[PDB]
Amino acid sequence: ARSTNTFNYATYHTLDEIYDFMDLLVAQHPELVSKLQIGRSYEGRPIYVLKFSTGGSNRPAIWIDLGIHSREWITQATGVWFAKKFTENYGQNPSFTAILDSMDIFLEIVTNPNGFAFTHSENRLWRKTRSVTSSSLCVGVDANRNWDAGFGKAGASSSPCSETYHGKYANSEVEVKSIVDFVKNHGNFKAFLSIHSYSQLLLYPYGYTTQSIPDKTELNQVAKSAVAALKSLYGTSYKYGSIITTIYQASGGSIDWSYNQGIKYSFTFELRDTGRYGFLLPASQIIPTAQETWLGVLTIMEHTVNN
Ligand SMILES: NS(=O)(=O)N[C@@H](Cc1ccccc1)C(=O)O
Ligand SMILES: [Zn+2]
Repeated sequence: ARSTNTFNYATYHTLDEIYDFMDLLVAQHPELVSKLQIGRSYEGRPIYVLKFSTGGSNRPAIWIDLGIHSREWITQATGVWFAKKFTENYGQNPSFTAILDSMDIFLEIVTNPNGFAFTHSENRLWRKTRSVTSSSLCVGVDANRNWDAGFGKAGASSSPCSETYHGKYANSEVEVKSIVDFVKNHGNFKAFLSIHSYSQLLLYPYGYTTQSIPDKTELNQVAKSAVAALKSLYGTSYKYGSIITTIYQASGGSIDWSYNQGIKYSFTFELRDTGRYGFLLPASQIIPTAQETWLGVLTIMEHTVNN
């Protein structure tokens, strides 16, 4: 509570505790991390992004977002751990140090604030945002079906009450448009990673079309390598491939959008587990999950800095 060194990484936290955590981290490592507000959620909560940088002018960057689907608590928890990990490994780990000396990292721990708060107060399994639709009593949009990539096509629902409702139009959700604007304004992102749970998968584009991306071979080899590194810690087995061939057809997904923007290294991680606990993964698995997931993300970052 007092410093990031006394913060309990082995338990799930509320929105306010995570937000306070951000201010403690920035105050402890002002020369490495800064807090940016890229917008406000539907219910007015600020949307924060942590920027890790050793300097430079608009250096190529890595984007990482967690919790777009609020009920996937393991993601926001892994995000908090990542933030701390960055500050601890810079100057200690040769590989990660090399990356931060040439690239910036943007981390969005709570991509869907309103949904997260709701999972703490009313429905632990809430998935969508909390926006209100005109002609319906149902609330929320699936933020991972709201991006401008095959928007409205098969793999999403036009029903406001559906768990996979895509919304009135692409980027209708302020939580999504805030990211879209920031990334387009930045113009120099080289990697885009969106974290989810569960089922243990590493996926690349596309989800809305059966068409194969032109960088299929390279991304597949990168995924294979990332999966091998992640498995080395506790033996956690991951499967990998394109969204549509590995899990199911899904339209309006974020990495399909990022890839079509020219960001070649676009991947989505579906963390632990495989169904035993699902979204209600025990707090005792937070650290081990984050630790192994780190090796997988580091692997992708390494390939990016050199390519
Ligand atoms: N967390 S999940 O169980 O919702 N699965 C994800 C899979 C997914 C990930 C990235 C783009 C399209 C689809 C989903 O948004 O449906
Ligand atoms: Zn999800």
